[PDB]
Amino acid sequence: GQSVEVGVGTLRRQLEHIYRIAPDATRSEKDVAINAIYRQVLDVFAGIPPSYLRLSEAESKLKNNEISVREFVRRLGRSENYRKRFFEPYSSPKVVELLTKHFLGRAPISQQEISTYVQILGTKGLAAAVDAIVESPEYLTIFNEDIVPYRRYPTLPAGNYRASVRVNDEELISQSWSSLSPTYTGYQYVTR
Amino acid sequence: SVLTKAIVNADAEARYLSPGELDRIKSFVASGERRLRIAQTLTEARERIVKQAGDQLFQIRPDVVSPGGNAYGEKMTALCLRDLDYYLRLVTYGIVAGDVTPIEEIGIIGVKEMYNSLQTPIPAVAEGVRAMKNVATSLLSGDDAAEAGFYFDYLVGAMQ
Amino acid sequence: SVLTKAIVNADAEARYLSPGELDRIKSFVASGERRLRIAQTLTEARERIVKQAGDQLFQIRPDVVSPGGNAYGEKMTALCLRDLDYYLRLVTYGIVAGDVTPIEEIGIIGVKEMYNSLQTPIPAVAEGVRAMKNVATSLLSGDDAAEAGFYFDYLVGAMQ
Amino acid sequence: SVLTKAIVNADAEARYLSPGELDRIKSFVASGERRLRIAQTLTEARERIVKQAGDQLFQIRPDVVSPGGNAYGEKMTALCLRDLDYYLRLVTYGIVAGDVTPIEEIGIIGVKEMYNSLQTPIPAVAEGVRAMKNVATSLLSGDDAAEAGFYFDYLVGAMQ
Amino acid sequence: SVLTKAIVNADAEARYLSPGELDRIKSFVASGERRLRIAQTLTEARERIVKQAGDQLFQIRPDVVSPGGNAYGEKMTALCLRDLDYYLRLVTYGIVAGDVTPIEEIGIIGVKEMYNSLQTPIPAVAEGVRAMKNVATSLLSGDDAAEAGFYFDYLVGAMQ
Amino acid sequence: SVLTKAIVNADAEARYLSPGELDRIKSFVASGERRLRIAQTLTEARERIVKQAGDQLFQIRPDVVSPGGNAYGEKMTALCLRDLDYYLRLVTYGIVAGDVTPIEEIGIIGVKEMYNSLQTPIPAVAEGVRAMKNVATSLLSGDDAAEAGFYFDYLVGAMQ
Amino acid sequence: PTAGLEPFVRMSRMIRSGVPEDREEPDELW
Amino acid sequence: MQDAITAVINNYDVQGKYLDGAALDKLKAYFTTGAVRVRAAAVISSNATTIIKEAAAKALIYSDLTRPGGNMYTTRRYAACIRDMDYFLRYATYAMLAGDPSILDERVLNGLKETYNSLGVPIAATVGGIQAMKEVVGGLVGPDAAKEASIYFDYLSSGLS
Amino acid sequence: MQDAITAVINNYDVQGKYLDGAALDKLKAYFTTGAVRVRAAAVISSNATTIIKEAAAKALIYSDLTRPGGNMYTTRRYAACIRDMDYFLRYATYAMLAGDPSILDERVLNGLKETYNSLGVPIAATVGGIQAMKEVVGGLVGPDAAKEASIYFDYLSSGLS
Amino acid sequence: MQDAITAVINNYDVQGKYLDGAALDKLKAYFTTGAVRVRAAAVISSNATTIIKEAAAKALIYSDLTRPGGNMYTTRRYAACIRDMDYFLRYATYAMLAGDPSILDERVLNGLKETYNSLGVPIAATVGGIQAMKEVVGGLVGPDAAKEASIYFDYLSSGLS
Amino acid sequence: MQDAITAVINNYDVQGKYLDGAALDKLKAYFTTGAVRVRAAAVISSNATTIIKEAAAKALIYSDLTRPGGNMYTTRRYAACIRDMDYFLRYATYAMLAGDPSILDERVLNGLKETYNSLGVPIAATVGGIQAMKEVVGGLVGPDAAKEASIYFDYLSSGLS
Ligand SMILES: CCC1=C(C)/C(=C/C2=NC(=C\c3[nH]c(/C=C4\NC(=O)[C@H](C)[C@H]4CC)c(C)c3CCC(=O)O)/C(CCC(=O)O)=C2C)NC1=O
Ligand SMILES: CCC1=C(C)/C(=C/C2=NC(=C\c3[nH]c(/C=C4\NC(=O)[C@H](C)[C@H]4CC)c(C)c3CCC(=O)O)/C(CCC(=O)O)=C2C)NC1=O
Ligand SMILES: CCC1=C(C)/C(=C/C2=NC(=C\c3[nH]c(/C=C4\NC(=O)[C@H](C)[C@H]4CC)c(C)c3CCC(=O)O)/C(CCC(=O)O)=C2C)NC1=O
Ligand SMILES: CCC1=C(C)/C(=C/C2=NC(=C\c3[nH]c(/C=C4\NC(=O)[C@H](C)[C@H]4CC)c(C)c3CCC(=O)O)/C(CCC(=O)O)=C2C)NC1=O
Ligand SMILES: CCC1=C(C)/C(=C/C2=NC(=C\c3[nH]c(/C=C4\NC(=O)[C@H](C)[C@H]4CC)c(C)c3CCC(=O)O)/C(CCC(=O)O)=C2C)NC1=O
Ligand SMILES: CCC1=C(C)/C(=C/C2=NC(=C\c3[nH]c(/C=C4\NC(=O)[C@H](C)[C@H]4CC)c(C)c3CCC(=O)O)/C(CCC(=O)O)=C2C)NC1=O
Ligand SMILES: CCC1=C(C)/C(=C/C2=NC(=C\c3[nH]c(/C=C4\NC(=O)[C@H](C)[C@H]4CC)c(C)c3CCC(=O)O)/C(CCC(=O)O)=C2C)NC1=O
Ligand SMILES: CCC1=C(C)/C(=C/C2=NC(=C\c3[nH]c(/C=C4\NC(=O)[C@H](C)[C@H]4CC)c(C)c3CCC(=O)O)/C(CCC(=O)O)=C2C)NC1=O
Repeated sequence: GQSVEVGVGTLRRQLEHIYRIAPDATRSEKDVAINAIYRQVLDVFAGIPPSYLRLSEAESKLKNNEISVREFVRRLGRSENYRKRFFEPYSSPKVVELLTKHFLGRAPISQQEISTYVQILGTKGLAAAVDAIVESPEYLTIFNEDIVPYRRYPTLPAGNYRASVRVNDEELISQSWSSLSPTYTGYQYVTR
Repeated sequence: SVLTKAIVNADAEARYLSPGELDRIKSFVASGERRLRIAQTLTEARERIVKQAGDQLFQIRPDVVSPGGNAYGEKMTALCLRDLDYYLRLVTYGIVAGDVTPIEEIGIIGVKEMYNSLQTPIPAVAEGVRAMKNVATSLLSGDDAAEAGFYFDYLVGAMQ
Repeated sequence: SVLTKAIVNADAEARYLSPGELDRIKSFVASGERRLRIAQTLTEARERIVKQAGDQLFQIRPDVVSPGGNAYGEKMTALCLRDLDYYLRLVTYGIVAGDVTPIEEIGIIGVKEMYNSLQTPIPAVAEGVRAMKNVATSLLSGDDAAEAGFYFDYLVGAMQ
Repeated sequence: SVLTKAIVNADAEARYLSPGELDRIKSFVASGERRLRIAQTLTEARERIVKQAGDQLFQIRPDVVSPGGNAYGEKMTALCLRDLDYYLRLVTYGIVAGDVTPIEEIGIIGVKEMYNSLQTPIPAVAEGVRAMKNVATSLLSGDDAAEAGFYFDYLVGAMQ
Repeated sequence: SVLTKAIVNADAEARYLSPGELDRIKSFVASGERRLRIAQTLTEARERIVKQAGDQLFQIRPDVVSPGGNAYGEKMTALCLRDLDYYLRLVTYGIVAGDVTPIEEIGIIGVKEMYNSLQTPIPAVAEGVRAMKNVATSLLSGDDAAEAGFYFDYLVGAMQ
Repeated sequence: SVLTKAIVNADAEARYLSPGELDRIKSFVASGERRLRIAQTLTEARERIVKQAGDQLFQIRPDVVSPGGNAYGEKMTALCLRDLDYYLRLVTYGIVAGDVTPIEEIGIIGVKEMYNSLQTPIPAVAEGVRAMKNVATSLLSGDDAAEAGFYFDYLVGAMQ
Repeated sequence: PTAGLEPFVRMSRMIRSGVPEDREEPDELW
Repeated sequence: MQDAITAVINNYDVQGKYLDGAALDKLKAYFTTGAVRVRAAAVISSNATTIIKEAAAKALIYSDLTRPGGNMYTTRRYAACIRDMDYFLRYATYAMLAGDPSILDERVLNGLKETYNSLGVPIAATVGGIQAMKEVVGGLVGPDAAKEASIYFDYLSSGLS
Repeated sequence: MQDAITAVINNYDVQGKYLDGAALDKLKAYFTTGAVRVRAAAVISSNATTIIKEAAAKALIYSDLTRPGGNMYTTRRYAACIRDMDYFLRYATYAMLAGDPSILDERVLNGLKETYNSLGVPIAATVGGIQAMKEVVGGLVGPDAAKEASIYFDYLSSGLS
Repeated sequence: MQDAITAVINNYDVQGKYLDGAALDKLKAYFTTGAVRVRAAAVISSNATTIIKEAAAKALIYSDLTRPGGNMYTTRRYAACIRDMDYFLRYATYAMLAGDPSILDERVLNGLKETYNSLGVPIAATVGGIQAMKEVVGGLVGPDAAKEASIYFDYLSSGLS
Repeated sequence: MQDAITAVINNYDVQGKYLDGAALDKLKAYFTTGAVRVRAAAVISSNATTIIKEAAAKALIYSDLTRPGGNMYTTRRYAACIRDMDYFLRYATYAMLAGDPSILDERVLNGLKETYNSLGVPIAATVGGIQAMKEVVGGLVGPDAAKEASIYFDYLSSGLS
């Protein structure tokens, strides 16, 4: 007999949290929530950047409630720190599905969409593509003005559950973003 | 368990367990031999708490074992007493785990949709679940009866 | 506290506190009387703990009290022990609550940036805290000394 | 390079290069032979430069080369000059590229984390680089010495 | 300008200007007097330039100035040269700024929508601009004529 | 092919072919259109399959591209991928015919003796073929990927 | 001939099969 | 991506070598052709639209491709095709400025062969569209730049076939 | 993921069994070691950085790995490597608290072998980095916890090889 | 998606043909069955829940499938399964109204076989759930519509196997 | 948010004071009520729906509020209103456990008065819905806990008026 673990897990609903923020509500709570934005959006699997890219003035804008979580996420999407590390090295087709996931938690839906975003990256560039998503109906209903985005595994579109399982939490990020000094590969071993 | 719940928070914030989290694992595990012992009383009387629950349930709401009732008949009742046996089992699991993770995945998440489909009357079911508390609790010492009672009241809480 | 931490996680799944995230609170309440007592004991000997911590520190790291050292001089040393007095205070707070919570907001988040500006060697502040553990721990029963020790090792951990 | 930087901005906005971007490529390439001469001179005196930097460093910070110093000893000093040789090399790369892309990926992004692990005092590495500026700059004409100096001050800047 | 562009990129990445960014400000400002001379010459001959562009245009496209043409008639032609005067002005602005920021906000972003409404044939406006390049360029030294020419070809590019 | 194999067995017995053998031929004819299509698909991506096979190979067995390795160097590696290109070609032949036949005569009978002479490690050639299976198989539908996979595993088998 | 296979000296975004020829080794000197 | 200059820097960085005579000679060979690359880019950019129109006219339209059943039938697909053409032209102009084809691999060729197989986009017909734009480009840019522009169009087209 | 308390429940749930004597004995065997797991985690967490530093010093740096041509050459890659090290240490601490290796499979090992093959990351060298951190950990945590911490480092390292 | 009518229009559009006699005959063959399709959809829609209930009762529950170890064990998975059932019923009703199966491919079958393999969802058992709903549907809709509804349930089920 | 205990810690932290004797009296009280607050919290939770089905009955429905023109007319708005009621009950239970009303300000009252003015939601009617739930709660929880639960319902209701 199959256990509770056998179908669609049980370890993934536990692992998905919804963080909101509560304007008048503690630094620590703010921090963890803020840290999760970084983890979902720029991959950061260890969940925090060695005081990197980050958000000087970005953090004060999000807290203060000057900016709302949706907005902060949109700023984060169009930035140098992001362009380099996810669009610096990829033809026009896998960068689109990667921009999709981080911000919609998935892969491209159908062949008709490999068109809407490829033409927006075609002509208006990366910044416009980021905005196209943060403002779509799908983004809005699911995480609206203030839910930090999370991984999804959604059931519905057909084929999308298995694609989603594969794009996120099954196949990680390869390829070093920078092109500066290739890794040589003839030396697996550390004998001494 | 407490662990499954006490680690998930750790991993989600990308960190080792807190002094607090470590302390509760400590206190929890110290209450092991005893928690095991409260869950053994309840397996002893597994079919007798259930039978007794069945009766109380039908006095407080009989209509379910009547012409137009979801549990009308001998095998529509066998199924009902069987669902009460299921939930008592899950309650013993919860008590030995020290939280609901197992109880939840097995028998509350999806339970509204299941019972709505069957048009079993769910809210009658909460009362039925409540009756088991009354019987089980009369076979346990004051201290152990309370510890058990939290898990019964959880199911009653979810269920509805 | 343990309360704050439990609750904050609760409101997060739109849920009620479950039978686990109640047991920890109960443990904490019993623990709190003992926890309150340990903090009071630590508070009584504060001047001795700080001073003896300060001697233990400057033997182990004489470079901080030397020409090019952050704590070189009588009033650069006075402020250094005052900072050691600050952290002992926060450690009593952490113990009593049962959760570290407030200490983090008061004295670790931002501490790298503060001390980097002042050019204070962080890892020798971590040593000053180990030194306080050693003194404080010698004024407490084995069981209470361990319970206190977790909070000292946390601060040592956070300055890292 | 100047090329890489211009292009990446072009492609990211889905467009051909600007008059400005084209102009800087033109001014840059006109300085090619000069930039190559600046790198040659410095490559030709590399062994002299690191050492004079190394003497200037140990006078200013005799402690780094002292009991509790990161560079204390003959082979802890040998590795230290080797790191100074590394950075001079990267500075020659930067000068011929006309920007820092290469310098950055090879030796500043991650440098805080690397040296913090090794417990190397970062600001005294910045001093070693100033020391190299002083030596290298004394082997170059006024105009070429300034052009070189920008790249030295960048590295000094990034270790900060 | 070159300044605005450099700074905006600096501020957006939360940082001081790069050696590269500093270099281009320096090369740019050195060309200040020259760029100002290029704008002066063209400002000084504006009425002649617009006209010779206008002759070159109506030979190449006598239709625009024909029954079903957007510029057909004396006052539909008067407005057409006025638009050519507008763009020459913006070209002088661009040359003294060293980039297109000003040229762009004033006269290309929205230009498709404006002219589509008026039903003006965009590509023949691009021709009017080439015609102005030809005239303006014949009043400038080889080196200054090229520097000017980049800004003419930009406008020609943006109407596309 | 399937034809050659069936016939050769027929003629050896000196009797016309009989119903079964015939059934296999009929299956092969229907299969052949699909088989021809798979070979064409494999042929289209040959350069990508070989190159990515070659990377997958040298990670898994870096020793062949090392001082005492058969494929050590740029042109000892060039010939190695050329051999991988040879075997992919033979795999397309095998698929199309429906029987392995010609591939055996072309590239396995005698292969031990050839490679032993050249001192090529045979089992790492078998690995290069597995690597090609992995790449080729990711460019084919499930059903076609299996049909192709049998021929890859044959070559892997014959080098044994 | 092996000309098609030859431009495979570019490897990947950054994948070179092992050891980058002569490599300076300055540790003795330092 | 990498250009001529960073190609050399990264090749030496992995060996930890300061730039030597051979390196310095390569970089000179780039710098010495640099002004010509810039002029060529300004011609291509400013004639972009005309190059596509003349390349389509010689190699794509007036054909079964633009008729019902053809892949560039429908205004939708005709638009997608000349959109693609603009990508090729624009990126080849980047490659030629950089003096390195690496950008054509990273941002254009990677996965494109299979993308076209999956949509049904005719590969051979697309190559002719590339080699027609090259033909036009080589006329417009002149003796100075013809060979240098040409190679990155040829890089593109053997990347698909 | 699952932990010892949770695994006992799901292992029985699939059989639809009440927890029985054998189950209850297993759970006791976990609870009875619980306080020791907590103390060990507090030592590891608070010495995290020193463990990585001492593990790298014994098993990674002062070597060809950190020299030009080596995979942990460049500040970028050195940073990525000790970043990884922190993951391993941190997750092993989770596995040891949970008393179950399932999290090491779900969130660390799955696909990692091939990820390292694809980037060129030396596997054998990474295992030594794991087994050096174990060595340090086993000293710091003491008799009580040494064997229990150790196994999840050994789980990690036979997961790569 | 496409229906009967747009199937014909697009088949002629690619040839650039005005609709001819053969086309017009096909469209008539659709229009002439149209009123019956509508009535059938109103029966299915308004009996939706009962069809699922009777189909599950004949082909899924009272079995190992609903017992521990079974894929429709847990209220979670039981809910997911009858949720799926509702999709099938609802889309088959769309296909039958449209008189074209193309929507069943575009929005239901594409990737579903492998999705079920990846989760462990039993394919053969799901087909029986489809062919049981067909059985119920064919009774409820009557002689007029029985054959026409039935085919799109059969389309669904040979799409999985 | 803050509770009894962190209210005291933060009040002393801003003065940089170690906890002194009177402060410690205050912590002793909270641990004395910790048993009853927990038992009481449980009771409310499982009887929640019953409880809520008595406060509406005595303070909201059978009225103009539920009739056309009323703010809890339509199943949509009736659902929104008893949804709100559940928030109040649930948060008041948090406040009472914490022994501090600060959470009722941070996560419930802030902006709510104007939100209700903007939608037209009747404030006075909502207060009666709060004070009816208090009435029910005070019966169910008993002498031990009645006064302590009650105050956070009263905090909520003077927060709106
Ligand atoms: C709109 C078109 C569409 C369809 C059809 C669809 C199916 C679909 N079924 C799923 C899971 C599932 N499907 C079933 C189905 C069954 N279990 C059984 O034992 C029976 C044989 C069968 C019912 C007759 C179950 C039990 C799961 C849950 C697997 C898990 O636990 O992860 C999932 C994974 C995401 C989720 O759990 O919701 C999808 C996407 N998704 C779509 O977007
Ligand atoms: C990019 C332009 C920009 C500026 C300048 C900026 C300022 C700024 N200062 C803030 C807080 C603050 N600012 C200070 C500043 C000071 N404390 C003192 O006692 C001194 C008098 C003074 C330093 C000299 C402090 C202490 C806070 C924290 C207040 C709190 O605890 O909430 C906040 C609230 C969000 C946050 O905490 O980060 C902002 C937005 N934000 C911006 O986006
Ligand atoms: C930035 C680099 C980059 C490139 C090059 C690129 C190509 C590309 N071409 C596409 C489609 C296409 N490409 C063409 C191209 C042609 N049709 C023909 O018949 C000719 C042979 C050829 C033009 C010469 C057509 C017709 C489609 C549409 C296919 C469809 O209808 O789905 C698509 C699918 C998404 C979309 O429709 O926009 C991509 C991504 N995408 C990129 O990101
Ligand atoms: C562990 C999680 C879990 C539960 C709870 C579960 C319940 C469940 N209850 C069922 C039937 C049933 N359940 C009942 C129960 C009742 N009748 C009443 O009126 C009362 C309200 C109630 C008894 C208290 C009845 C009468 C049936 C038979 C209904 C039928 O056959 O149509 C069935 C279908 C029969 C079968 O194949 O087993 C399942 C799967 N399945 C699960 O996987
Ligand atoms: C069914 C969807 C569809 C349409 C409409 C379509 C139009 C279309 N019109 C074309 C040319 C043309 N179309 C026109 C049309 C006109 N000239 C004018 O001034 C008038 C405004 C207008 C007539 C009313 C002309 C003059 C050309 C030749 C342009 C050239 O060769 O440069 C061409 C290129 C020639 C070819 O290869 O066929 C196409 C593809 N293609 C399609 O797939
Ligand atoms: C090209 C980019 C790059 C750099 C810069 C780099 C530096 C680097 N410096 C190291 C050690 C070191 N570096 C120093 C340097 C210093 N000591 C001081 O006090 C001074 C502040 C400073 C000299 C100016 C010392 C003393 C060590 C030995 C530390 C140890 O062994 O613990 C090591 C470890 C030893 C090894 O395996 O090589 C590396 C990798 N690695 C790189 O890939
Ligand atoms: C949360 C679980 C998790 C793990 C463990 C993880 C590992 C991981 N290591 C990576 C790269 C890497 N990993 C290393 C590791 C090493 N280099 C060496 O020489 C040593 C043998 C070793 C350290 C002991 C290096 C150098 C790279 C960079 C490769 C590159 O330049 O692209 C990458 C590629 C993306 C990136 O560069 O960050 C991943 C995803 N990712 C994860 O999400
Ligand atoms: C237009 C949208 C809309 C609807 C439908 C609506 C229904 C509605 N039904 C109510 C009561 C009720 N509704 C019923 C209905 C039934 N009893 C049964 O057993 C049957 C299943 C069912 C009759 C078919 C009963 C018995 C009550 C009284 C319940 C009570 O007072 O506790 C009430 C509370 C009394 C009131 O204040 O009016 C409302 C608001 N309100 C709305 O705004």
